Amino acid sequence: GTSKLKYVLQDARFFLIKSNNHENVSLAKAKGVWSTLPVNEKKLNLAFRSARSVILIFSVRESGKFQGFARLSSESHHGGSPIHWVLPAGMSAKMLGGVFKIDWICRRELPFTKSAHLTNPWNEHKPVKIGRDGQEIELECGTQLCLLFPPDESIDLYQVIHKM
Ligand SMILES: CNc1nc(F)nc2c1ncn2Cc1cccc(Cl)c1
Repeated sequence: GTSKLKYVLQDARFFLIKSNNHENVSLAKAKGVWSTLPVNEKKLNLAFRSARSVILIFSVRESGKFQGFARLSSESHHGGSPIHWVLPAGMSAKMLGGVFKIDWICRRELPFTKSAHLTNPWNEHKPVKIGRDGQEIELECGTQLCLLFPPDESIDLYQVIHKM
């Protein structure tokens, strides 16, 4: 069913995450962590304190798809267990130094062709697939986007709900 999912998304905030490579999204799915540039790191830490759930919706550049979505379970923290991100061209390990813990809600893909009817008011009502890394997605758009993903029957949202 989808009732617990809708409960988790209630009054959530949503942010688009754009990764330059698949390897880092695979690492994030394996380890439950994400790192972004300092400008977006500050936005996510503020959002984490402001909302019952902060949802990251992931898309690998040039893939034509979203690869899943996850809920922040912490603010960013430095110095914990390190992470071997595959660093793009203009990217240093100090830029990805802040590590957020995340709980995956859906690890399944959604092609951009399926979200063509959703536009994001916070990005000039462009299709929700359009946006830079860190772009916030308005509540109703983000809720409908997350509900379009195939159900991930491997995930039990009971433990996620308790963190709220
Ligand atoms: C583990 N975190 C990440 N991994 C990868 F691969 N791309 C990321 C990323 N966070 C953001 N981007 C997009 C981006 C923005 C500006 C400049 C570059 Cl070079 C890449």
